[PDB]
Amino acid sequence: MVDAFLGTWKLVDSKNFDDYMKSLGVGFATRQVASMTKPTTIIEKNGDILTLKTHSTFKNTEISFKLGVEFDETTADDRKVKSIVTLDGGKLVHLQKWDGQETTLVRELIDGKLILTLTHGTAVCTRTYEKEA
Ligand SMILES: CCCCCCCCCCC(=O)O
Repeated sequence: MVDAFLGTWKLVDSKNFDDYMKSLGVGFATRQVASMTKPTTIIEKNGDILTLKTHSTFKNTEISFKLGVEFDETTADDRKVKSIVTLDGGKLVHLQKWDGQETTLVRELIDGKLILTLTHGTAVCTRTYEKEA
């Protein structure tokens, strides 16, 4: 069900990421570096367990999870959140909850590109990833 998401992906477009980061309270110097960074995202499975790596010259993260099972996560901007990832309409939907706040990280495949939509508050960011061979 998740298999078309698997592989190595590189950032090739970003819209409103500064808005999203600012909404989360990320400081200006971090936003400045992140606005110029192009991460590589690696999505792998082993049975029921997905691992999602995000690599860059600035921040690195890695999470492992089972779809539909809550997990603790510490985000790239150091939020300690309760997370769940599911498939919904063919999209990989990652919901993070902390302190009564929520953010969603929604991934969908359009014409072979991975579109990541990040929503927090009113901020909506769209980042496009292309597959590496
Ligand atoms: C410290 C920089 C901001 C991190 C905000 C939360 C994670 C964003 C992930 C974006 C992406 O995977 O393209």
